Amino acid sequence: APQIMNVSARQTTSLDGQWKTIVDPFENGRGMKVYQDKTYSDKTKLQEYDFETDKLLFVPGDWNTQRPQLYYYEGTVWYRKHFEYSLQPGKRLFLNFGAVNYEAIVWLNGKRLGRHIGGFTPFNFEITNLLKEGTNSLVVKVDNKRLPEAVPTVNADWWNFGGITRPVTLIEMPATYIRDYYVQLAKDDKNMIEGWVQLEGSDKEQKITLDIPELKVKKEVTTDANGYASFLIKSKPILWTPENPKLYAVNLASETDKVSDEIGFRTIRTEGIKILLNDKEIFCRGISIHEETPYYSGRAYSKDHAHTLLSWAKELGCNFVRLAHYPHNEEMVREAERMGFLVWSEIPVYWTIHWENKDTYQNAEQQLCDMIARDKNRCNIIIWSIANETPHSKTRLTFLSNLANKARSLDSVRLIGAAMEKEEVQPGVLTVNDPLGELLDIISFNEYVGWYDGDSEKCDRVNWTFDTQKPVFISELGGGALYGHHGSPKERFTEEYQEDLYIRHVNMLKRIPGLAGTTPWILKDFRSPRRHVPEIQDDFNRKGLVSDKGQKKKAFFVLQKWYKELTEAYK
Amino acid sequence: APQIMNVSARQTTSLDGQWKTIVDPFENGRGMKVYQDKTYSDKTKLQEYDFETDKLLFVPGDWNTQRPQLYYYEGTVWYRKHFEYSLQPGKRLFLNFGAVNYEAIVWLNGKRLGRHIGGFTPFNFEITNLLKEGTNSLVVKVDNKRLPEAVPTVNADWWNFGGITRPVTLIEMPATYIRDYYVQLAKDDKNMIEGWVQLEGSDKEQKITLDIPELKVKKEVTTDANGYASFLIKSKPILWTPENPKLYAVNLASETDKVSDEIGFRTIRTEGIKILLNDKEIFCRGISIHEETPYYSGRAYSKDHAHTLLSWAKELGCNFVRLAHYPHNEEMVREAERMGFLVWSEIPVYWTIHWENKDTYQNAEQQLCDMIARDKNRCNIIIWSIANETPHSKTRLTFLSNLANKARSLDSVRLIGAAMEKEEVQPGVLTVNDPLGELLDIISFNEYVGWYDGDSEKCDRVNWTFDTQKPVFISELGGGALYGHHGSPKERFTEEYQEDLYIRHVNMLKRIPGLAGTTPWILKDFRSPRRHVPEIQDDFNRKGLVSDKGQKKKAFFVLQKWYKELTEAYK
Amino acid sequence: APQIMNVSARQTTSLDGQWKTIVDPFENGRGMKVYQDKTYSDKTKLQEYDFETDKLLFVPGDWNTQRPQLYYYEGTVWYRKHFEYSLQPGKRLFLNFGAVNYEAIVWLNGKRLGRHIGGFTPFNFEITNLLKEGTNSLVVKVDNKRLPEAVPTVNADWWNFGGITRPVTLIEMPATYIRDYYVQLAKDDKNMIEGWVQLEGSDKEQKITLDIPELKVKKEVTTDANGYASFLIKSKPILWTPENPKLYAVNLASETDKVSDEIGFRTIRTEGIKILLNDKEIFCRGISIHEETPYYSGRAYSKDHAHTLLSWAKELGCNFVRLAHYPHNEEMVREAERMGFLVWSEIPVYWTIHWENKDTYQNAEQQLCDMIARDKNRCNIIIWSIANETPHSKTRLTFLSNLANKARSLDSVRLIGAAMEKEEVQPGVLTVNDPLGELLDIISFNEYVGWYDGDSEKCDRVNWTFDTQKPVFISELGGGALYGHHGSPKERFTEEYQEDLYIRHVNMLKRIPGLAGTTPWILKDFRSPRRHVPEIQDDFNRKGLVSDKGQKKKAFFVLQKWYKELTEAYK
Ligand SMILES: [Cl-]
Ligand SMILES: [Cl-]
Ligand SMILES: [Cl-]
Repeated sequence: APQIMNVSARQTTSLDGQWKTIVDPFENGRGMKVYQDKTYSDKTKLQEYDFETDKLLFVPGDWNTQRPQLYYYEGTVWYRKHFEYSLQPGKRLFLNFGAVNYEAIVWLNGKRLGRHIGGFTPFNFEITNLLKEGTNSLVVKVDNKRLPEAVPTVNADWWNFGGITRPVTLIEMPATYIRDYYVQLAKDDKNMIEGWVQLEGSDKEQKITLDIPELKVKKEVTTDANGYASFLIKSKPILWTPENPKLYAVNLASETDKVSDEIGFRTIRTEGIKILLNDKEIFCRGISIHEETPYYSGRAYSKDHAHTLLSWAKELGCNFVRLAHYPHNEEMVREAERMGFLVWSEIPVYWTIHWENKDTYQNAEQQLCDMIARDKNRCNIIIWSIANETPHSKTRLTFLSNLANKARSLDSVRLIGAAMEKEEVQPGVLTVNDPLGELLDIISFNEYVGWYDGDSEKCDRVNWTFDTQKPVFISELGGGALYGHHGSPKERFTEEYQEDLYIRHVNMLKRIPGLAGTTPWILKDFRSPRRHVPEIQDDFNRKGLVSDKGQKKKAFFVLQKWYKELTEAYK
Repeated sequence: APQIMNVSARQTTSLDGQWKTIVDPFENGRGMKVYQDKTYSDKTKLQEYDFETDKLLFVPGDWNTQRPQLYYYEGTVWYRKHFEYSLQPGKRLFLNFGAVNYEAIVWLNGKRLGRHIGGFTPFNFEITNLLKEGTNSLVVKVDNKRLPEAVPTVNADWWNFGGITRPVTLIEMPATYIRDYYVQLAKDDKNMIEGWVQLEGSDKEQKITLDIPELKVKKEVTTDANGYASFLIKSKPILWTPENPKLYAVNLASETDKVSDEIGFRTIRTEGIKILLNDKEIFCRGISIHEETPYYSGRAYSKDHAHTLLSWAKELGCNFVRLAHYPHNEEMVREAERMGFLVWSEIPVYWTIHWENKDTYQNAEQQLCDMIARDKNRCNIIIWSIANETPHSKTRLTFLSNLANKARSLDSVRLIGAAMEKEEVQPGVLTVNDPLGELLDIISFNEYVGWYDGDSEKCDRVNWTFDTQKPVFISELGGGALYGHHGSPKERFTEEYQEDLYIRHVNMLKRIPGLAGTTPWILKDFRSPRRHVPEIQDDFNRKGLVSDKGQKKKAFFVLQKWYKELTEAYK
Repeated sequence: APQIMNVSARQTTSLDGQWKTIVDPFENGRGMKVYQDKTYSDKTKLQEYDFETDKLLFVPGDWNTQRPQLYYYEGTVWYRKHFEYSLQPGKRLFLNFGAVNYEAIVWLNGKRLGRHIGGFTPFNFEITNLLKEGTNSLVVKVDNKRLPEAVPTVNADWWNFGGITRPVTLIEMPATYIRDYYVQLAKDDKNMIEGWVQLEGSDKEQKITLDIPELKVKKEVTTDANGYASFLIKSKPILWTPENPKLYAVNLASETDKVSDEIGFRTIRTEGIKILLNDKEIFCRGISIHEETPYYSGRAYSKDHAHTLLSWAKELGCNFVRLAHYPHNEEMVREAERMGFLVWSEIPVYWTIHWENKDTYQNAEQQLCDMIARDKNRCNIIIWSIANETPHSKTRLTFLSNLANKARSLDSVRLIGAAMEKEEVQPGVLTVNDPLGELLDIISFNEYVGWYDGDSEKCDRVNWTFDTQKPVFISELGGGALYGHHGSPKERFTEEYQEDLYIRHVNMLKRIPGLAGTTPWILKDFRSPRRHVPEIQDDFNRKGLVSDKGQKKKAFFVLQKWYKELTEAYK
């Protein structure tokens, strides 16, 4: 039931494929005990369901793009899977869900394992003692009803993709296993590897060896009664960069378990309005990215999906991606780490969260913890964001301030951010005035001058100034356009309007003092039921620089041109 | 109207996006002259269509996966596109269709440009003198009715994907332009580049400059009165291989036109049962691949699509891909060329082709000519296949003989293949007995021992022998399975059966004298209305080693293992 | 295989409900022997279909309105039904199809029963000796591909509704049964009932009694060695009329069988330009009706369907319906008989019929024979029509003259009609000029003045003369409109235009010398793939006076008003 670090490198067996399903909008399945998964063999008795003859859905996947009737579906779908597994005595078996949106209730062989809320973070159950011989029955009640107190809350600008959205994996473990570990450079120490290891089980006091063969590193330690051990190691690794995304093969071995990983090393810090990566000043040439596939625009989960998306970001000129608006699948983070993209990773705290609801806060904090705990060894991540645009208020400040201090205590290294409230200093001069800023390492905010705030011309008469000398990071900007839709640059939603907007907006950004990063909104058109223009939007946010079919809009080459200049300037 | 070489390198403007469409099963559109594209604004007259207010389809793409109503649709859809273009006087403008299945009839501003048959080859129309100031109207009537005399014919094991399936591109040329050019190693000569160039237009007698700057080549030639010029260039390029897919930047310039290309150089030849790449004996560790996308299983067209599929082929351990069953989009061939995959490229000729029909022959020969003309500079292509499985009749031999002679006349370097007829030499011993073999450079054939011919263990009881010392290429083998469906290795359509099949089949392949290549069927499950098993096939051929959802079945790793052995053996 | 008379009055058992299906667009089911209906239980064998786990369709019903994917589907669907039946020895069992469009091939328990062409006439197979104990398997291959030589041919102005479109029925008969019978008035004789009865089986020589209690009739005859007997009977029944639709209960009983029927009696003839029902001059206040259902616009088949449509025609003031464009289901003719509607019944012989194809003729003639044989006892039918609008050629006239003489040779009583070619006498004066008229009892034709031929105004300046003194019947007229679409009376497709057209058109009809009937086109909007105006037609012919959703358009009341006047005028 605790998180398991580096699931992919464990003894895994997939449960993915096609599973039997029941759509249950009035939610009578639980009263019916469908989790019992009784095949309706004996028709002399009355039963009013049968997985065995019902329809299939692909797992993993959102359900919305799989059937027209599920396009808008908000409610419960029951999923059922049969599997066999042979577990030698002593060994332990865990069931790992990469993600289920929004609520998951899980049974095995008729017995309730538990419940999970939060649609973008993984969770585990131990089924060691519940596994049986022959056919085991897994039933997952999935629900994506939008709730005011949930995180995200009811309204938000992206499709409500329900389903088992990331792979489902069985993980076999020794009776005492390496559950969690940390291996990174010490804060601001290009010469010191710091880390810890955490065992889980009964034999909690074992010798541990960390092997980094390429660095010729081989340190043995011994865990305490709590199963824990820490270490400092002197060493001078080749430091990871976007241009050379060096990763090291890292091997852990206890007396009962072993696991391999691929980990990179870098320092990251601010220095005035400078972001310094391995002591070198960098610009974050970024683009924002929803977790949505090219071409068919369902929920992304695979390395193929990540590579297509990031290959567009590479052509665009980015060294950086903002993964909005929630923790993405781990394949996305890993692929960016390998290809050489810095990452901004964030939770879906977004607008009118219920700031005074203690359950809401513990949900948000749990997502923050799970996100950081899964990816704390991914050196390409340099910013955690705890919130997008939020309304100013005392209870909002308290909520977000608790999240920020929590993040920094889980990870003393990476920068902490959050969309700050904008203010007008004087006609045509904007700034940022947020008391939360003291707990953040950067000044970051969204702005849509030229799209929501005036026409494209207004970019030419807006300037920015700041009362604190922290690096300025604009995390959203831009405007919409339909690929292949052409007209005057004065006509909204044409490629030509978007192009003119980006030409003027780039000039505005060039005047901003302290600017250290931009992640325009957005890489690729994505589904949103808030966008109603027929034939232009058709329930897509059209602010992509690339169409949902992967076609580069005119504005794409404006930003690419600027990123080339920034690449040369920061070389 | 003639083919244009290297379209992507020209001064191009995309016409892709979403187009207005009219579905017209009874084909009355031509009678009401919908090609006139009259917006129905004056409602005091009777008109019975209106593009302006009708529905959209994405271009490019099959229509089948775009709307449930078009999933099975066979018949006519009308597509309409408005565009503006400012053509400097004297310049010329061409309209390029990457592919349209099956018949395209095209109008511009109400005037018929022409007609094209064949669903997988590009075609052009000059529109220089039909272009208007202001809005231009392009109307395409696309029909995918299956015709007995067509190539392919009514029966085929893949989906009848209709529509404008590859990009639509406007191409601007100077009044006299470089239309076609050939640049490759002379046959079996690592030290001689040979080729030719063909200009189109009035100023046809011109001096041309071919630069390969990295090679320090700068050849100058003058075209004759027909605009043609050939040349021989002494040079020793680094030779393209799957391991080192070296390409050279090649710049052609006329007095008025210029075009750049990326071309590689290699020699390919047979020597007994050996295939020699740059004089080194190689094994073609291949896989077959349909032109169908991952995940949503529409018609593939993009570099994205190609990269995803080829990356699976890379992980499988292949140095070789067979692109079935027709010429694929150009992005697939270019990406295999850049990534290092040898290519087998073929035309949709198979069993029930109308061998006696001269129009069918001319169709098939025209598709062959266009295939070679488009890709003659792609050094990764080493085999042209003119036919899959075909009946053994005098008319078929005559038909395929003429195609084989035609291919060799067009391309003296690459190898020519065609699926040959098998027969039994004695119980448990197979060979091929095909009179066409004299005109082919390899002995190739399909065989499904263990799936169609017996159960998996029949592989253990079958051996092969050949009366001719030519390299043996098995261009299809395998069996079906549904990812996530498990059971006894004796149960068909389980991953276990397919894994057991590949184990024993690999062992059979290891006993075949003269085996030099294999392209199992197939990389990814693909659509086929002949595959009716519910919940297992659901109108997909299931012989992929990868599911249509990117998931590697157990058998994928059996073949991977063997390919890894073959890599080391031939290194 | 012979037709059976009055099927619903027999010992019937329904096979309707939901049947397993396989959509088979490439037609490999036959080669796969899908007609063997082998459940795919033993997965150690390779099979590529499974009825038992496939999807369902409703029978009876077109498939097109049942699934989005089948809306446009033209091709083969396999239907399977399981059933049990205990046939006591000596008794006989027939399988009856009300209609299947277009071609049906039928198997029982793996054995081919036969094949049927023509989508609108019933057909039978005797299954007495092929029935087995336990489960019986009925497999039906249904195909609606449009064929150039078919009847109807490739394009017609109504939807290509495929499937088992009318009920399927098992019929148990005695060893010798009453197969067919005729009971009507002799030609032009209110005082003589003529008839015959036809037995089937070995015991052909039998005594038979024709009981008509309400007439105190009780005639006994004895059949010859061929099972036939004719008879004449003096009687003075009450004569059926639209106003008093009097039907008599009729009972036939043989030594071993008996059947009951409901039959009316009437005389029909022409006298100059007059149509005389029961020697009384009448006007046919008609409306044309396609066999398509209210609200969901599927293929109609039930008494419910017929009653709804006929109730609309009742409200319109009609005493007469044209059932287009083919023989309708039997419920529709019987419900028209009971409610008091004269009927025009026709076969789908239209413009582009292959006049020179002997198979085409045989097909049309079988459909005509089957039409008349089924309904020869329905006294409300007064007109058989052998063609709609057909081109004037010598082969067309030979074709239709044979049908007309075949029709008259089968029915000495009812009138024969056909759409005759119009002609312009002078500017503003039309007539009919057709050599076929010499063989028709009426001058019938279609005319669309004010819709296809001019604006509504043109009706005010068009007049009609006729070279022969036969009753003039306008079998189509009208124009389109969308219910709830309003505008100027000059704007096409508004209710107002259609209202103004009917006002002026009716005033034209009032000027026509010899006019004796009108069946405007049409009662209810109906599906047609020829009708492309978005948001107005959306693949519906909009010429209905009632929307497809049962809503009465303004023009409905214009025609109702005229029909009121005609009702009073013909008292
Ligand atoms: Cl937008
Ligand atoms: Cl298969
Ligand atoms: Cl209409």
